[PDB]
Amino acid sequence: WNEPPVILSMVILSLTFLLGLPGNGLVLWVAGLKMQRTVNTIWFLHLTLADLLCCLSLPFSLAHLALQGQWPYGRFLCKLIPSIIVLNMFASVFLLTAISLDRCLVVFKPIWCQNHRNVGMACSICGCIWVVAFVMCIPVFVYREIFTTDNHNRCGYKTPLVAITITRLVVGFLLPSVIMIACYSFIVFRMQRGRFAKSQSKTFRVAVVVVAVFLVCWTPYHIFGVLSLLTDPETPLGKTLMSWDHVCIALASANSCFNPFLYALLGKDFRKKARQSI
Amino acid sequence: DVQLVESGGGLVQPGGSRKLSCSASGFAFSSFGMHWVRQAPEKGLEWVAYISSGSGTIYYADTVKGRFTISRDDPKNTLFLQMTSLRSEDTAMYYCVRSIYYYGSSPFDFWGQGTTLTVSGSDIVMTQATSSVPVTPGESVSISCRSSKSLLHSNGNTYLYWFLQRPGQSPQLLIYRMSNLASGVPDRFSGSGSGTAFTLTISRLEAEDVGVYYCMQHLEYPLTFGAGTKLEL
Amino acid sequence: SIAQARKLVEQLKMEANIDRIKVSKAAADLMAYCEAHAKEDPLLTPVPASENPFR
Amino acid sequence: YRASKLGLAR
Amino acid sequence: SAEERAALERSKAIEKNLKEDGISAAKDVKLLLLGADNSGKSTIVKQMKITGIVETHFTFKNLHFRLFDVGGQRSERKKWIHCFEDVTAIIFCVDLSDYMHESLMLFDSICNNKFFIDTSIILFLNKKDLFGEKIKKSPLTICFPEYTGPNTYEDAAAYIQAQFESKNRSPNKEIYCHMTCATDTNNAQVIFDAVTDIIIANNLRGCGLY
Amino acid sequence: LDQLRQEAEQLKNQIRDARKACADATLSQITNNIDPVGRIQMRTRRTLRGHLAKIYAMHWGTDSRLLVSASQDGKLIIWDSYTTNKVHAIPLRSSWVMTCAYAPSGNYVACGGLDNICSIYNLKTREGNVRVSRELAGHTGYLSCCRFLDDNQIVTSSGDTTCALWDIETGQQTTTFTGHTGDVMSLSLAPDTRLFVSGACDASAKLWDVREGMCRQTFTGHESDINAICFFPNGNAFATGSDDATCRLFDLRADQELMTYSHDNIICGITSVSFSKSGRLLLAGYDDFNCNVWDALKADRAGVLAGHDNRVSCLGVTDDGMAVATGSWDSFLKIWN
Repeated sequence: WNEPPVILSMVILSLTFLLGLPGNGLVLWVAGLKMQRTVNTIWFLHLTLADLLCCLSLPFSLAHLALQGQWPYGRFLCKLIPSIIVLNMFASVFLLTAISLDRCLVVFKPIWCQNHRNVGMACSICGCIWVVAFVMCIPVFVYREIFTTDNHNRCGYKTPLVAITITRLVVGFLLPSVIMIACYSFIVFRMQRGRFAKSQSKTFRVAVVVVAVFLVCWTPYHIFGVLSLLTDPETPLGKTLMSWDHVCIALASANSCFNPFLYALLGKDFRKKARQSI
Repeated sequence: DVQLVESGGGLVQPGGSRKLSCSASGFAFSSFGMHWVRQAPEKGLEWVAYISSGSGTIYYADTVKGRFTISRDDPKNTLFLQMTSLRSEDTAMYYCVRSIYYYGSSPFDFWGQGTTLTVSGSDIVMTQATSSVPVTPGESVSISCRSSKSLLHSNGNTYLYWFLQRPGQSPQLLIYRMSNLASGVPDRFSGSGSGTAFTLTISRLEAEDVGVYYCMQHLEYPLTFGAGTKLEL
Repeated sequence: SIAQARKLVEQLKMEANIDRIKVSKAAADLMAYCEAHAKEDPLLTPVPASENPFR
Repeated sequence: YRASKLGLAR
Repeated sequence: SAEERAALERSKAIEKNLKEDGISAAKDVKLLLLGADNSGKSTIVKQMKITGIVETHFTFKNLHFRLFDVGGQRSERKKWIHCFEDVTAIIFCVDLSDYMHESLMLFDSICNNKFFIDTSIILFLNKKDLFGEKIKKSPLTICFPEYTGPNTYEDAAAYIQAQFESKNRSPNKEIYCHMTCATDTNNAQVIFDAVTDIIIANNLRGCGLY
Repeated sequence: LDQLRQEAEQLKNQIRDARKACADATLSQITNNIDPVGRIQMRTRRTLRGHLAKIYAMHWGTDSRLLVSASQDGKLIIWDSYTTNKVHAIPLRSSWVMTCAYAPSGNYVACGGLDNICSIYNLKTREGNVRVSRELAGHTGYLSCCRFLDDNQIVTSSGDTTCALWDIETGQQTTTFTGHTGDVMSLSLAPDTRLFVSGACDASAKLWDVREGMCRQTFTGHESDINAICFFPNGNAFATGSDDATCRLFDLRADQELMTYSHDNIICGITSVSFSKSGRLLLAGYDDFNCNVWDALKADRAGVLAGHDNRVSCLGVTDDGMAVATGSWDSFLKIWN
């Protein structure tokens, strides 16, 4: 393939693989075997698991874009692989959002965290997060299927699509995004005060980078959906959007390769243990 | 004062049902496992049911299971054995016995007084040739005990237990895991043998040691008891 | 005041009067013990996994 | 009609 | 497995007891009480209500404190201070009933100890009224000859606060000075507010956001 | 008074001169021809994922299978080392435990710390549960180490500059040992239990007779707190481990150090000392999160039991010599073989 958009897309995702697989492998190693299962660590553990699943599945996206047609694997194979990808992705997203909510709760309600915020609670909420992600990606499992589309069968599928895509958009974009903005705004605000005033700079840098990377990674992926409900393919803008869709997927996955560095190794303990284990 | 008192047994009709109970005191009932040991009026012991500490694991024999159920009332320290559809074979007395398992523990170390009762195949089996033995004070005797499968397990333990049911009394544990003297047992008992053949010696016998001796495997449930040795003075 | 120094000097006296042996002999005794028991020390020399309880 | 070549992950 | 199969269940059961006990114990806000001899440690312990160590457990506004007083140890602190890591804060009595330099030495050692670089030192300047009284006849310069200022309560209390604050050579950690006349019930509320701020800070550390 | 100061100086110098005469050689010389022990690359055979807080002590039963572990969590846990099964978990009266001992019979466990009392536990009371058989109050400071001689007699070392022998049956201080000028942080009884040595933060270790009470030998090699002490398996030598980053092999009959262990890559203090059964290995523990297996004769570091994430508080070789277990502030006990 020689189309500008796809030849960019393959580079950025193969990179996403190169950064992520060692990144999520290192972080999963550290957090699941090299470090205690404490609450501050369990969020990162589940997050790197989702991120590593996304990285492991990404080579399917690389091959798929490379051929730009047909489908090597089975019908159930395509019914799963996409679903596993989106599960990993939105599980990462919701774990980012739960990390933000925990970071907010320990500042907004310190005494209540001192009492009730324990590994049992955290693991239960992680279970709920995986449950909601799994429910949000069974609507692809139920309809993602094979198609002819060439001399060789290629996997693809097409009210119903609106009902799934807008729901996914809302729950994966507005809810996590607004919750992150609110939580980090509150954490920066409470940083105005007492011993925290010196650290507004650090807190704001972290808040804005961890939210900005999320935003740039995910905003294209979400906005192209509402654009696809605004306009059709087989149009200049339409064909444009469906060609840059691969770059959109590349960015959505790139979030997954950023996440280890941006959350786990953004914390001193995970940095120390990764250095102490590599 | 370790104490363990069964109750609830009495005359009942063929095909009837009953509830037995055992009330513990003087020991941490919650941490011990509990056993019930059947004994027909003129026969040897039979293992009835086992209720683990924390009630997680519960076991039953083939002649009991499907008709019995048991439970521990942990806070009152009373174990309950529920029995239904009693046949004449259930005419037995039922002892209550505590156990606890950890490296160096002595299962079956204490027995209740026994609640009487009346009604108006691939597993390990064991035998004793010494069904009767004439003995005298100052003599020495050796009850002989065998099994169908070796009681020596790969971890190095041999799970043979020796009990003495003195006339009228309740069974007292003498030797556990085929070498170890249970607490309070005089120095003059000893366990021996390995594999499938076992023997226990009574040195310098006394009239206080008279009674019927029982040999039990603990290698795997059901814990089959031996027919016993009627050591008679 | 006095009794503490008295105890110190008494301990020093009783230690000074203690018998002693040359360092060479004691070091040789440690060597001899280690050589004699060199076989039965599963840490000084490995124990095979077929035998080891911690295998 | 609108299916197109999705890059997976959708 | 024959009957070690049951020893396994015992091991798992008491492991579960360990887990529950650890969770229960983690909630308690551990606090270490320090200060020179008779410097009012006992008095706050008493006002907050409820031999080598005397834990004073009490609960305030849903938050269970465990105020460990170690004054009975006439032994080298460095050999057992490491037991008191992860005390959510040090609560440090200063007796302004009289002079105090021993108290500065103790504070300097405590806040600069390698074990407590992350541990905030809540610092109660107690017996404020008696300090005001003695200031009226005995100047603060009897304690600090370098003290160049107007000998008055409002100035001396802030000077003492600044002295103790200045021993914090690591900017990583806070000091929470609060005056007390040893005749007030707000003291436990003060400890609560300082402890909640410290909990916020120490949670944000673990999140890596701070 | 001053006459006693002169007497003390001259008697100490007499001891020093007598040892200067006894210093005809040194172990480092005579052992030169003996072969290197090779690379002792032990492996962690089990990790006891029990305690949830700093492990401060662990001790081996004479059966060489059960190890008791004590933690700041306020728990004394009995470990089946061959399976890592927990068999007892004993909630203490005080969370601030700093020592732990297993009676040689396997009947009793001893415990203590900042509570200033030693708690004796009966593992085989007929009621089943582990009840406190006696609490040995009487130290004016934290009980730093405990060691049984048998089910009744027990020796203790405490922060208040003393070691004391008790009757665990009745609770009296049968005899008390005094002469330390600092905290007696360490304790080891001879293999025959007829006498014991204790290392004190006065930078010295002292030899005590359990029957006579006399302090007939004193050893003064270190320049720091002697965090650890351990008899050589023959009972005629013992290893002293200090915060000064040096383990030192003293000899009872030689009356001072045979050889001093050190390497300058190490700056952390020693937290434990433990010979292997042959007496050829010294598995000393360090605050650097690692234990270094010293060749006890050639004085050469011959291997490292690295793998803990925090300081190792205790190390102990099984009485049969099969394995060495080390405990650490990382809350894990590792079984090395």
